[PDB]
Amino acid sequence: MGHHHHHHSHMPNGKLKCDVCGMVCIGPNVLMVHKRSHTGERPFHCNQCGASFTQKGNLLRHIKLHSGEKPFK
Ligand SMILES: [Zn+2]
Repeated sequence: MGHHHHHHSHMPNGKLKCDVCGMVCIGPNVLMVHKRSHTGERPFHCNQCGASFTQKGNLLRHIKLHSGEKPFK
């Protein structure tokens, strides 16, 4: 007549962290409004280019230099 006991208890516990961290900011169209500020009153657009200027003296010689005349520098 012998004796033998049984009680050695072990159980898991705890969990993992997976907290979300990746918030992104957004900006307005700064490119258009800064260009708009640089434009005088009339957008000096080259009708033969589709190019936008705000300087008249640039546009006035630019439309001239479009023809095969005038020295290139
Ligand atoms: Zn042009």
